[PDB]
Formats: sequence, structure tokens, C-alpha cells
Amino acid sequence: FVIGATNRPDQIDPAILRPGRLDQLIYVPLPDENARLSILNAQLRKTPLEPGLELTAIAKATQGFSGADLLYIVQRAAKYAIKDSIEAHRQHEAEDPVPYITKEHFAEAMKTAKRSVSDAELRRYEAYSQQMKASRGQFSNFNF
Amino acid sequence: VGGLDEIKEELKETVEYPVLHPDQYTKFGLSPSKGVLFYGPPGTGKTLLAKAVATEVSANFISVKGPEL
Amino acid sequence: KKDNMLLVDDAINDDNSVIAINSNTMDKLELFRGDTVLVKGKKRKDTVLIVLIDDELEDGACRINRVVRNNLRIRLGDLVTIHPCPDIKYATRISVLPIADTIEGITGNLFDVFLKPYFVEAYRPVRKGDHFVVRGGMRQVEFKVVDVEPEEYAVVAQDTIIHWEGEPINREDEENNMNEVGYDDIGGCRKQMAQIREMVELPLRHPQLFKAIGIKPPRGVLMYGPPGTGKTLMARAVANETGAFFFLINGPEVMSKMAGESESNLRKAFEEAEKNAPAIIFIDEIDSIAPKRDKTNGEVERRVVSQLLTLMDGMKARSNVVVIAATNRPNSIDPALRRFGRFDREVDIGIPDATGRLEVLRIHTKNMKLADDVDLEALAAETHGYVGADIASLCSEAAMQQIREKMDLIDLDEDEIDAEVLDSLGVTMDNFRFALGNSNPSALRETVVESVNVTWDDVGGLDEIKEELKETVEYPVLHPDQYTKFGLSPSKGVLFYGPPGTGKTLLAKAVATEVSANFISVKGPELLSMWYGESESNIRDIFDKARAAAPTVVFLDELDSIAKARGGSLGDAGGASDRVVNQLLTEMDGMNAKKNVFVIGATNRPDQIDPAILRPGRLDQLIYVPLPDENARLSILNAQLRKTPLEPGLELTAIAKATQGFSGADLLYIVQRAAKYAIKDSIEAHRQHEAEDPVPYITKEHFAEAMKTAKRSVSDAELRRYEAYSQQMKASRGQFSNFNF
Amino acid sequence: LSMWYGESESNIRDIFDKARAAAPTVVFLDELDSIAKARGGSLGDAGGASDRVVNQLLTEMDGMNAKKNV
Amino acid sequence: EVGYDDIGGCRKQMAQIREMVELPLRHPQLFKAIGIKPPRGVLMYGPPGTGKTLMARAVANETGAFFFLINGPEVMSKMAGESESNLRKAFEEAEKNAPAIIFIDEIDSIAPKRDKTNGEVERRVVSQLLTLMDGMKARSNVVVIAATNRPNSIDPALRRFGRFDREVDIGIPDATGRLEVLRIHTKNMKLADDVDLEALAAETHGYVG
Amino acid sequence: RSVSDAELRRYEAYSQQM
Ligand SMILES: Nc1ncnc2c1ncn2[C@@H]1O[C@H](COP(=O)(O)OP(=O)(O)O)[C@@H](O)[C@H]1O
Ligand SMILES: Nc1ncnc2c1ncn2[C@@H]1O[C@H](COP(=O)(O)OP(=O)(O)O)[C@@H](O)[C@H]1O
Ligand SMILES: Nc1ncnc2c1ncn2[C@@H]1O[C@H](COP(=O)(O)OP(=O)(O)O)[C@@H](O)[C@H]1O
Ligand SMILES: Nc1ncnc2c1ncn2[C@@H]1O[C@H](COP(=O)(O)OP(=O)(O)O)[C@@H](O)[C@H]1O
Ligand code: BEF
Ligand code: BEF
Ligand code: BEF
Ligand code: BEF
Ligand SMILES: [Mg+2]
Ligand SMILES: [Mg+2]
Ligand SMILES: [Mg+2]
Ligand SMILES: [Mg+2]
Repeated sequence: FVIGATNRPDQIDPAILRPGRLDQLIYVPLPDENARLSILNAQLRKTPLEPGLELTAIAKATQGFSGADLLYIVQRAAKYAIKDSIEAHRQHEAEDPVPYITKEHFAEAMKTAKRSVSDAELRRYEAYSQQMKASRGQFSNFNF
Repeated sequence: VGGLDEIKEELKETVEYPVLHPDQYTKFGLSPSKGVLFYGPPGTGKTLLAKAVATEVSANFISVKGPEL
Repeated sequence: KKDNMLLVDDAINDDNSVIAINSNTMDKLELFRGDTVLVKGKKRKDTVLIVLIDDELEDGACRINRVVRNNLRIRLGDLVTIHPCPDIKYATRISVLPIADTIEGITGNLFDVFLKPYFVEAYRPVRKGDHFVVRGGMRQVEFKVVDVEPEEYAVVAQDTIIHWEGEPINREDEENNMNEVGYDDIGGCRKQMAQIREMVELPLRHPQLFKAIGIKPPRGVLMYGPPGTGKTLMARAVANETGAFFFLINGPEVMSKMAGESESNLRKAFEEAEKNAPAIIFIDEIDSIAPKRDKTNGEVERRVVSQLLTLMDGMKARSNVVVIAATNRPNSIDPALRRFGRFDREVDIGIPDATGRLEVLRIHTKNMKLADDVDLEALAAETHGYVGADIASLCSEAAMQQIREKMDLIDLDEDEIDAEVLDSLGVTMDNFRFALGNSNPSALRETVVESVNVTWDDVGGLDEIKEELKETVEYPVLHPDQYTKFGLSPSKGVLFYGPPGTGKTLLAKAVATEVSANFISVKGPELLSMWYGESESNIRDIFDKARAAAPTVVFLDELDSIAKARGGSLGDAGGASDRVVNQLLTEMDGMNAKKNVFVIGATNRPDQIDPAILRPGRLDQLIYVPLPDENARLSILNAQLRKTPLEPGLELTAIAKATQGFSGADLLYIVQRAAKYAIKDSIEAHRQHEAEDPVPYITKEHFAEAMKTAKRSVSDAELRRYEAYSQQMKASRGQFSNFNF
Repeated sequence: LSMWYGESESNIRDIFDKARAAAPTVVFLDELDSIAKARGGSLGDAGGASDRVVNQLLTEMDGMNAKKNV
Repeated sequence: EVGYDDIGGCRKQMAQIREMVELPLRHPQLFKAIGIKPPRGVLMYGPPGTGKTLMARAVANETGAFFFLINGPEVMSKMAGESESNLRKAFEEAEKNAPAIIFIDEIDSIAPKRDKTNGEVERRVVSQLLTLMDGMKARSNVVVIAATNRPNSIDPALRRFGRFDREVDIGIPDATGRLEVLRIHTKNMKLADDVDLEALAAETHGYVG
Repeated sequence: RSVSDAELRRYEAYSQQM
């Protein structure tokens, strides 16, 4: 069972994409609003979170984002929480304060967050997918 | 691996079918499918799907980089 | 906790053969004032002494004089097991000898003077190997019990025959006896130590568990890992404490010039190890007698491999013997030799942790008179990528630095050194700090960065960039507990892009001077070669060396050079830049462990960079370092003029306000032109004053004549391109707002 | 310049190490029209080698070195 | 015969080598009072023509310890099992007689880093060196000294503590070092009375050794 | 489908040449 994971299917030889060697050409698209919520739930599985915090606004605000961008948002929120915790520790030593990630950490982490892929590469991937679907021409309900 | 439900289920069944039920495959008289290729935008879950295949599926895993060999 | 083990305490009773227990210890374990008890301490040594009720002792630890304490190889604050032995009985004869340096000067009857009154009517309980002390005649002599007739230990009743001889020795033998390496010197690899010690010790102490379970224990150890980790020390401790027969085999030691002699030597070695006793065979450096049987071209190597494979597992293979191997690379070994029965359990003695380095520091600094103010926790926390064998080099360098400091002020006295300075030497903390600043890990000795001297206060302006870089560098280094409590991986990558002459390389140098992590730096095309795949091998080796001695930070300079996007050439150059890009994308985020790999990238052309490497997980922080404003211009003018004499009436506000389009390199050019004009004026004034310090600082006139040829570096088109790229990166942040919940 | 992949950058690194090794030396970089060429983009192997030798000059003239006397 | 006063101009590396050569052999009382064994490995690298062989000759002629000289490729042979035997014979001859000093000149010819070459004999020689320099009862009162022109073509297991721990950098001298070299080499030639050496040392810049 | 359209053009050109 060979598995290929290539981020550019143009430079592949056309004799390897032939069935019998690599027949399952699975296109992994960008996540939508129902998949970004599950990605944010899976990435925040082993962390303490605020009971009033929801990820629906984070899934609805970002529309062209990716899992790496959501992981970057989560890591920036965790870095801001660690900075606030070490600031509270330094103030307590001068004179557990942060038990979970609050909403202000996410609101400050979602200010310097951008998408990874641009619009031209997404158009190139949709063009390759439509070329592969044009290779699936003359297909219908297929009554016998 | 958040999301990718149909891709995850199809990859998982394509791996686990000929290693658990070979009797139906020799009853139908056909060889199973072997390869699978993931392609798309970078940072989407291809290597994460490969790690999820490597960590818990009963088949032995041989990992190799591109220009490593 | 069985109350039969006690700690060593200072001695009240100054007698040699005695230990003091407390009365609440006597009822807790039945013993008496005359009872002779066997003390067994560390390093597999023993001694015999008289127990005596001591009120001050306090039941938990025992008082023993420095002589007993020495024979057991223990210190004040070490644990020992105590247990009584009345099986011992009065001696038939004894064999004591004076240590040479304790009798240099005198001669004659040592028996009548020292030994006779020392043993008389005390019937002391001595032991073989003991070194006792007798004070008399204005000196203290040290004898060592060399032999007794009634086994290892016996008593010296008046009828016992004391034999002393006079050919005394230098204490080379005493030093060797003290050194024997003990199991408690390889601290730092607990799981690998237990995995070796289990199959070494359990089928030798009691085999009833294996006789009841029916199965046979594994008889093969393969210790692989980085060089300088403790595999030879583990084999030496196994050879030194385990009482079975030992046989060490070097790698190219059996090889002989005769046809068929190396295999005969291996057969004779295995038959000698099997003939005597159930033994342990340590074959060191097995990469020279096992070249995988396929890549080699000779015949003697293949026959040695076949001899090992037949003699290790075949017909009547091994009768209760265990083989241990040690190697620096596990991959160049035959897979038939990496099989069960021959070499089955492969322990991985790898790079230690903070507590492992603290254990190595506490082990290596337990015999020296160190200090009263040196802590080892900060030394173990600031040491990051040491392989475990460089800690002894650190302590040796600190001791040599202290000795070199003590040798220069006070005179050396080359005929004979005065012994007053030997009692007060110590090892201070600044010696350890200088030894830490003047050393490196043994794996990163080939990619050492040259000693640049900059400071975080020498990089003016860019306060948000500096604090963000300091946060990104020093949060997973100083606080791993918060990151493992939140259960998330820290951000590692950062990219610097902007106009040239701004401070990206200066920020990289300020990182390379004073961060709490190791530094590995490369140039742009520096890791490229002319062969096929050698650039890939260089990339893989430098990333394995960066992730091995973690945490390190990698400065990938000129990402435009080392990484194109993909396939940009119409005619390819062999298809190598795409492979370099693919290997970079795989090593920065692939199927690895990702312990600590910080990637710093500084480029001045962000258009030719791969979007797959501009993606989070490899390089997420796209830090844009812009041109300085008025306040940043004033701070870089104050920072570039940090160490210089200046006029007190000098005002840099007009210089900061008049340029308004300059950069750090152009202001450095202005400062250098002013310094060159001041140097020319000083040379002219000195020549005038020597023909028939003239200037002690730089005046305003020098800056006024140096600011006549000042010109900007960047044009108005490259700045347009950089601001267009920044506006496109801000337009990638679309469909966003203040985001109030 | 050379035919192989990286030999021109190796020659640049070698001549700059020879310059900064026995310092002070002075280097006469002739024909910067031939060496630098102001990279831009040309979509070719000559443009790739020009970008590589320009970035090697950028990392050798002002890079992470001692910059004693060049 | 050359002495310690003929390598003028590299006094820092001279002191760094002279410490570990003289102080553990002259009086070991400080090392026995501190309870720390001294380092036993020298690796003199740098540009070709700096004075490493002259330093080896100086520490050979000055100290009263035994000096066994081992060249780079002189231990090699054609038979299988002879170069390792020559290295073992050299090490036992240096260990049996006295506390001695070994000078392995040109170690880059018997250390091909065990990864870029396909010959088994070179790997066997490197394994013999790694075993003889750090193993069971490895070194007793002996010390090895290396000298090579390139410092990167050596095995990292050979560039380790216990084998080669003090890698001194005998580099190019400054103007005072050129002044000392000009004053040392012109001590046996009656040249003139109206000649100076300060301007001769300050004129040149790239003259090494 | 397995093969693209340009590969068939190349194979037809080679079959017309040979
Ligand atoms: N669908 C996803 N669910 C959860 N995490 C994800 C997902 N996609 C990406 N990530 C996170 O971002 C990283 C990048 O994904 P990865 O598979 O390595 O990218 P690629 O497809 O380029 O090989 C993952 O390792 C993971 O940490
Ligand atoms: N984990 C460790 N604990 C204690 N000492 C160590 C450790 N690792 C290395 N050392 C020390 O490093 C020195 C050389 O190590 P050694 O065992 O001879 O080399 P290697 O690990 O290559 O087999 C010795 O002084 C040894 O005590
Ligand atoms: N922002 C700055 N702050 C302080 N000094 C600077 C700054 N920018 C440039 N300099 C000075 O000019 C030199 C050139 O900067 P450097 O980092 O080497 O170049 P670059 O900006 O191309 O990466 C620095 O070494 C320093 O002496
Ligand atoms: N630093 C130096 N000081 C004094 N003489 C030197 C120095 N370097 C070289 N020489 C002289 O140069 C000659 C060759 O130097 P040598 O020590 O053999 O160097 P190498 O073996 O590295 O080529 C000798 O005659 C030596 O006296
Ligand atoms: F496309 Be991913 F970065 F492997
Ligand atoms: F013997 Be060690 F691993 F160099
Ligand atoms: F490194 Be600089 F931007 F020239
Ligand atoms: F030429 Be020498 F060995 F540096
Ligand atoms: Mg991947
Ligand atoms: Mg070893
Ligand atoms: Mg730079
Ligand atoms: Mg020489």
C-alpha cells in the first residue's frame, strides 16, 4: 500500500497516476464552516477552555483559512495566555491566576492571523480538479 | 484529524479491507486496490492522515522522505 | 522502609573500630555494646565495627569516624546497610602494611610502637582491604590489612598473630581500589540502565522465577546512540560489580594476517568464555566486524560475519552466556545479527534531560572540594545540548581555569609547591560560567559560529519586533511546564523580510550572542554541492544535528537562494533545487518528533518564496521590518554612537528630522564618514604639532561636513514593491474586524 | 563561474575566505555587470546561478563573519 | 635542537599546551588536591605553516617524557589485520615504557569520518583508534597530540572529550607575533647595525609562519 | 480515465513518424 502526498500534482509522471499503481487520486479540499469547527474542536481537545467560549464565531469569521492557520491562532492564544500567566506570576512574586484561555486571548490572537494559500493557487487546484472531472466525461445516471 | 469524514472513512476501509477479509476477495476472484494519492493545498491534513494511519492501523509502516533515498 | 539501613553522620567516639547507634535503635534492632557488626556500603565494599549506645546519635543515621567512613567509600550524608555478623571469630593471623607516605622519615619497630598497643586487649574486628590509622610518635601512620587467615574478616584477640612487613608502597593500589566504577555513576538513563541490569542481574541472583515461568531470559544487548553517552561506562560497571566471568573483545582486535586466524581467535575467545563460568562477553565497536555482508567486497569480513552468526546462534550455540555490544551507528549491522537470540533487546541510551544532566553534574562533582556557593540546578538548566560526556569536560575546564588563576598570582615554586595554598583551592561560580561560555556540545563542533559581539541594547529601535522575537525564543525554553499543562506545541518559525540595510542580520547576530539556546548558522548557497544528493545529505545532516542537541535555533539566511518556489526554470539544471525545496519542506514539517527547531529566515525578496514554506508549522510569523521613523532613527543614532566620545552640545534631533528617508546602513555610513573626517583632522593636527590628544571627541563640524554626500540606499520603486507586498499581506487578512464576542 | 552546481559559489566562498583569512587584503571585483546583473527574474538556469552568486556575495561581504578587513 | 623559545608569537596556545604537558608531569599535587584528572588530548589545527610540528618538536625535546612519533599513512599496510596491529604495537610501546607523549601527525589521513568512504580498512583503523583512545583501561599516564591542516574531516567520535578535547587554534599572528618571528629567525645571522624589524613586521600582513 | 489528451497526440506523432 503506497501512499503519496504531493502538494503539486503537475510535476508527477502520467504513468504513475495510471490505475494499478496509484488509482485513488483523493483531492483534499479546503475546510468549510462545518469542518473548521471540528478542526478547532480536535485541536483544542487536551486543553482547559472557558465554559462560555464558543468556536462558532471563529469558524464563521474565517472562510479561506486552513488547519495550519487555525493551529497558528490556537498557538498565539496559548502564547498570550502564557505571557499573562508569567506576568501574573511576576506580579505575585513582587507583591494559579490564569486557569484557562479566556476570550480576550482569542480576540488578541485573531488580529495577526492570515490565510496560507492565496487565490491563484486555489484557482490552479480547482482547475486541476475540473480537468480531472473533464477526464470523467460522458457520465450520467447510467441506466442499463 | 478534524474533518475529512468521507476521505478518512474511504482511506481507512481501503487499508483495512484486504488485511482482515481475504476470503471475500478470493470468493469474488479479484485483487484489491493498492495505492492512494493525496493532493491539494499545503497544510490540510495529508501528513496528519499518514500519521493517523501509522499510529494505530495493524499494518506495518515504512516511512520514507522524498529525496532521502 | 526496613529500619536496617542508615545514613552516615559525624563521629563522637574517635576510636577506629567503632560505630554509634542510639538506644531507640537498639530496641528497634536487637544489638549490644560489645556486638561486632558488619557495615556494607557503596562500591561493593564492607567493614566491621563495634556498636555502642549513643544518646546524640538519633535513630535514623549512624556515627562513624572518618576511617570507617573511608573504607566504605562513603561520605557524611550517604546511606549504608548495617547488619550483624557473629559468625566471624578470633583471628589466626593478620597481614598489615604501612602506606609509604605515612612513614617517610622514620624507621624501626612499627609493631612495638604502633600496632602492639593499638590491637592490644581491644580484640578489634578488622577486615581485608581495611586501612586503619594509629597515632603515636608525633605522627599518624596508615596501615592496610592485606590478608587474614579466617576468611575476609576476623577479630584480633591477644592470641592472634600480627604480621607486619616493611617494604611500604606509594598508594597507586589504594587509588585503583577507590576508583572501581560503581552502578551509581551512570545516573541519567534510568530505563536503559534498568533494561540492561535486569537481564544482567536477575538470571544470576535467583533463577527460580525463570524456572517457574518456564521461558528463558533474553541474552543480548545492543547499546546504540550518539557517541559519548555512557555505553562503555555501563560495560565497565557491569564488569566491575557483577561477580561472573568477564571477557572484553575490541572491534579490530581478532583480525590477523593469516588466512583463517580471526575466526579461530573468535572461536577460542567464545570457548574460553564458555569454559570457565556463565560469563558476559562485551564485543565493543561491532561496526568493524559486521559490514552487512552485501556492501563489503572482501572475504575475511564475510567469514568473520559467518563465524559470529554461527557461533552466536546455531547448534549447541550458547550455554548460559550473554553477549553485550556497543556501537555508534546501528544501521551498518547485519539484520541477521540484529535478530532474536543474538542481539534482540536494543536499548537506546540517548540524549539526556535536565534531571539527567543534574544527575551527571552531581555525580562528577562529588569528589572535589567545590565551594559553598555553587549551585548545580542553574548549571543543569542552562546546559541544553550536551551529550552527557561534555559535562566532565566542563568541570575539568573549570578546575583547570581555577588552577591557572591560582598559579599566576601566587608564585609557582617550581622546586616544591607550598602546601598552604592546597588546603584552600575550591571551584568558584564564575569559573563554571567561563567554562560554560568557552565550550560547545561535541556534536556541533563542526558548525561553530564565529564569536560576534553585539547586544540587545546595540540594536536600536524595533522594540515590538525585539520583544516578539524574545518571546518566541525564550517561552518554550524557560517555561516548558505551562506548555505541557496547556497541552499545545509552541510556535517555532519566524521570517524577516524588508528593505536591505535594516537590521535583519543584526537581529540574527543579537540572537546568536545571548539567547538561551544553541545557534547553527548557514549562508544561502552554502549547503549546495556538485554531486547528486549531497546537498540533500547536507540538509538532512544539519537538521539532524539541529534537532539532536535540542534546543537550537537555525538561521536560514537567504531563503531566496536556498528555496525557489517550484520548477521556475524552463530548462532544468538536473532537477536539484526542487529536491532541496522538498527536503526543506519535509525537514521543517514532516514525519519527525519536532522537539525544538526554531527557523529564522532573513530575506530581501519575498516574491520568490514558496507558499508551502510561507505556511504555518514551518514559518508562520511573517515579521516585516520597516524603515525607521523619527524615534527609531534617534534610537539607532544613539545606539550606533554608544561607545564613542562626543561633544556635549551635540543634538541628534536635526539629523533625525532632516534625513526622513534614510536607513540604518546609511546612518552608519554617515557616522563612519564623520569618524573618518575626525581621524583625518587628528592626523593633520598631530602632524602639525609634531612638525612645529589634539581632538578628544567628534565635533558638530565633522558631522556637518560628513552629511554633504549622504544618499539614500533604497529607491522609490523597491519601497513601492515592499509596501505593495505588505498591503497584499494585509489584504489576505480580509473579512475581519475588531471581533468582539 | 563554473559548469557544475554550486562550484561558482564555492569559488566565491574560497576567494572570500582567502581575503578575510590573511587580512588586510583588498579585492578588485571587476565587471559587476557580469557578476551581479541585478537579478529580477529571468526564468532560467543562468538566472538561478546569478541569484545564487548574488546571494553568496551578499552573505560573504556583509554576513555572519568577523569582517576584519575586506 | 629547538626549545620552547622558538615559537614566539603564539604564546596563548603555547601556554594552553604547556599546561597540560608540564603540570600533570612536574608536580601532580594540585590535581591530586582538587581530585580532578587533567585533560589528555591536544588537537592543533589551523592554516598550513603555523608551527604545530615545531611545537611537537619543542615538547619532545624539552620534557623528559618518552616521545613516540606516529606519522599519518606510515601505519598502513596491504595485509588484512596489520594497520590495527601496528597501532596497537605503537600504543603498547608508548604505554609500557614510561608516562609518554604520543604525536599522531596528519590525523586526517586515518580518519575519513566513517561515512564518505567505502573501504573497510579505514573504518577498522578508525575503530581501533576509537577503542585504544577511549575504552576499558584506555590510557594510563599517556597523552596524544594531533596536528592537521583541515579540522572538519575528522570523526565526531574522535572530536570528543577523552580522545581530543582541547582543540587549540594555532592561527595567524598579529604584528607583535611577526616581530617575535623576525627577532627569533634573525638571531643567528649577523645582518647589520642600521636595520629595524618593527617596520618589517608592520609592512607585511599575510605572512603566516 | 488513465491517459490524457497530449500523450495521445505525442504517440500519434511518433506513429506517423515511424
Ligand atoms: N484537518 C486538520 N485537523 C487537525 N489539525 C490539522 C488539520 N490540517 C492541518 N492540521 C495541523 O496543521 C499541520 C499541517 O498539516 P500537515 O498534514 O502536516 O500538512 P500537509 O498537508 O502540508 O502535509 C498538522 O500537522 C496539524 O498540526
Ligand atoms: N551518562 C553519563 N553519566 C556519567 N558519566 C558519563 C555519562 N556519559 C558520559 N560520561 C562520562 O564521559 C566520559 C567518556 O564516556 P565513555 O563511556 O568513555 O564514552 P562513550 O559514552 O562514547 O562509550 C567518562 O568520563 C564518563 O564517565
Ligand atoms: N536598525 C538598526 N539598528 C542598529 N544598527 C543598524 C540597524 N540597521 C543597520 N544597522 C547597522 O548597519 C549594519 C548593517 O545591518 P545588517 O543587519 O548587517 O544588514 P541588513 O539589514 O541587510 O540585514 C549593522 O551591522 C549595524 O552596524
Ligand atoms: N609560528 C612559527 N614560529 C616560528 N617558526 C615557525 C612558525 N611557523 C613555522 N615556523 C618555521 O617554519 C618551518 C616549518 O614550520 P612547521 O612547524 O614544520 O610547520 P608545518 O608542519 O605546519 O608545515 C620550521 O623551520 C619552523 O621553524
Ligand atoms: F503540503 Be504540506 F506542507 F506537506
Ligand atoms: F564509545 Be562512545 F559511544 F564514543
Ligand atoms: F541582509 Be541585508 F538585508 F542586506
Ligand atoms: F603545515 Be602545518 F601542518 F600547519
Ligand atoms: Mg507533509
Ligand atoms: Mg565505547
Ligand atoms: Mg543579511
Ligand atoms: Mg606538520
